[PDB]
Amino acid sequence: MELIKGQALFLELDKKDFLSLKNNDKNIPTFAHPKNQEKILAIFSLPYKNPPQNTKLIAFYKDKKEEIFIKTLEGNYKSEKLQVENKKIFPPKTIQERIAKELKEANAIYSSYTPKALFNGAFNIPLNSFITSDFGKARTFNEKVASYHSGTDFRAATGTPIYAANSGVVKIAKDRYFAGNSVVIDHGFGIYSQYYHLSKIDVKVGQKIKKGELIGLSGASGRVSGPHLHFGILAGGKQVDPLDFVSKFNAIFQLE
Ligand SMILES: [Zn+2]
Repeated sequence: MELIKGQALFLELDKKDFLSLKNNDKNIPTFAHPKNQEKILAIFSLPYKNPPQNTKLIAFYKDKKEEIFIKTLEGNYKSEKLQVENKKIFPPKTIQERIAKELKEANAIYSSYTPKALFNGAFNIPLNSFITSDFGKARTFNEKVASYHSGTDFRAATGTPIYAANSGVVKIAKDRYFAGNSVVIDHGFGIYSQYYHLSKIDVKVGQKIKKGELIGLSGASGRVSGPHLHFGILAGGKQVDPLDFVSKFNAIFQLE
């Protein structure tokens, strides 16, 4: 198989006698195929930055081993040269401490795997507008990716109602330094949706939110060029192309 860097892929395997799916020594979790009871699924994601050129997964069964080969593709992402080197920025210590604490909190949240579905059918787009900044727009330094857009931006004047893309449990609902006012929803199976730069948060941590319920109002909080909604998906441990992910997920789980 082939997969563009920064995208997720739903791998299908036989359920019977399956033991484990591994990438080197890393275990990849599995979940049931919703329609074919003889099948299970796993989400494999390639990091946008510095991906391997190829990946070989091993599915271990009771009586056989299967190999899955995935070639990394570069895709057709927008890219331009970094005007100034991404040097060490030098924030005040109080800001450095906040950034580090919020990184630690986020890592803990994305490492807390929910082994059941919290979603309800297909994902919906969180608002009815249009993309203003595509996922995966990159800035390069000596033809090495220095930074990239890790979600997708939608046009939104400040105060635009934002709705949960799918049902789940709220894991972040607060102001963070870079993301601004942030909502992150766990959908199960290591799938998280992200809503950043909000002007108002209308949910609390731990809340079971239903698809299409209001989560807040769009804004321009945090690090932003102006008002908009930033929408992201983390799945298979990595930020992935969110609309591409929604299409692939919906092809499997839409109800039906
Ligand atoms: Zn963005």
